[PDB]
Amino acid sequence: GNPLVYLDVDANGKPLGRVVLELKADVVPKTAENFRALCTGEKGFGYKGSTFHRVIPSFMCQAGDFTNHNGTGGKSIYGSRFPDENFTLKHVGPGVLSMANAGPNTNGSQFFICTIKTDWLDGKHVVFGHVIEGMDVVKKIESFGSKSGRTSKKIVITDCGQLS
Ligand SMILES: Nc1cccc2cccnc12
Ligand SMILES: Nc1cccc2cccnc12
Repeated sequence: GNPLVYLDVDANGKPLGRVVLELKADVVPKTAENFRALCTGEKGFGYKGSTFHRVIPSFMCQAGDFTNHNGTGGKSIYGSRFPDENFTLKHVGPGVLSMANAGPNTNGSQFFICTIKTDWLDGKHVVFGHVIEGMDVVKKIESFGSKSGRTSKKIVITDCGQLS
């Protein structure tokens, strides 16, 4: 079936717990595969040791810039960027996993987990999964955000990988 992957997250050197994500490879196989391999680190790079750099309460938690660590960077397993696979999955509510981008067809490695229904991103951001377990951790991360997106704690993906 669809891969299950995990992110173990620290805030200020203290463990918050684990976020488990289902990657909808059945709908967006290319997008799912990229995120899966970046969790395992099997291509020589990935999410391990990178941060949630932009968090906005009542909106979303963003991460995945493992090259520049500031929201300008990241890269995919295919190359620096890859196309929007489709917009079939919708931003239906809290727990939705979606690709951050800098406009059409600029997917790399940055992603976000929604804390509300972000329906206005439908057709603009590629949704590729959702939170199976660990919304409690996501709400903690959300609480360390701000209006500007600047985080009030240093939030780090200490470990990540594939469960199935
Ligand atoms: N099937 C699901 C279970 C729990 C949360 C979800 C969030 C978005 C899409 N699907 C979801
Ligand atoms: N892939 C990306 C996602 C979100 C923001 C970005 C900003 C600059 C370059 N790439 C970006």
